[PDB]
Amino acid sequence: SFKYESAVQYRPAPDSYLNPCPQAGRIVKETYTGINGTKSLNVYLPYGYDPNKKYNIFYLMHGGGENENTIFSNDVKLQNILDHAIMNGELEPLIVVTPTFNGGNCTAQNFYQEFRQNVIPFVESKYSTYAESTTPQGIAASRMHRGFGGFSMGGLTTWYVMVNCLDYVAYFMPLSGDYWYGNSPQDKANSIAEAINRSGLSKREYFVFAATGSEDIAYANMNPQIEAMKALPHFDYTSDFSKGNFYFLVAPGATHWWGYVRHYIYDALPYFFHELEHHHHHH
Repeated sequence: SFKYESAVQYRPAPDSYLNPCPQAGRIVKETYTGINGTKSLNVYLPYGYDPNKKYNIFYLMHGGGENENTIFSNDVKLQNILDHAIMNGELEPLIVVTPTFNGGNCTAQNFYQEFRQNVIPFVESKYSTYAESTTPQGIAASRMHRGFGGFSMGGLTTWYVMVNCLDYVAYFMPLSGDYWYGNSPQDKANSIAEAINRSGLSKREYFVFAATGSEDIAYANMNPQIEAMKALPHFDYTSDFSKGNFYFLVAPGATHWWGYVRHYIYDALPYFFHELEHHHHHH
């Protein structure tokens, strides 16, 4: 049963978590048409998915050179970790979506546009999230139960959906990717602060759990950005999201590889979606 820690440490999922779990969530390959043409994504539904219940939803972006199938492929096997963690009660059941920034005019930088207009309404009109409808209003009203994250170029994607979709998304998990908007870490932090100001949101209404490896080249640009963000009044640094809203997990020895990054998700995802949640839980 999950309890917040104030400075959670890196810990890989046990080796057994990388093998198939008997209580396997169903993975559905979807195809949809949006502002970047016809594209696909995968939807992980938790074991025992019941469409007359409401589930948190976490959108997760691949890295450069990858696609919408990568994260659930033999090269990553994230679904096995998800399955084991949900079965063991470490992670509350949720829907995980793996889209792609490939195709048409789409890029890692501009993906948030298609995310808002096409991806959310397509996925969340078919599956049971906290969105009662998929109008802009219905999506905004369910933002506390929606998360976005991604690795490398997908980490960059994450920062851009953050600055552009605070109205729709409350939880962010940028993994090994920095925000490429500014000529200094202060410019970066200030852009995020301005986005938060514009949104009108309180510090209890958005959460960032960033992560990388101590030997991942992304650290070089992430770390200065994180330090600059720490100095903003908009962020209270701690992994205990009952108290604050910002943390940066750095895994000792880990390099730029999904073999490690999948474990950051195992560590970080259980921290999401408890603030203003609809269940009666003690964390």
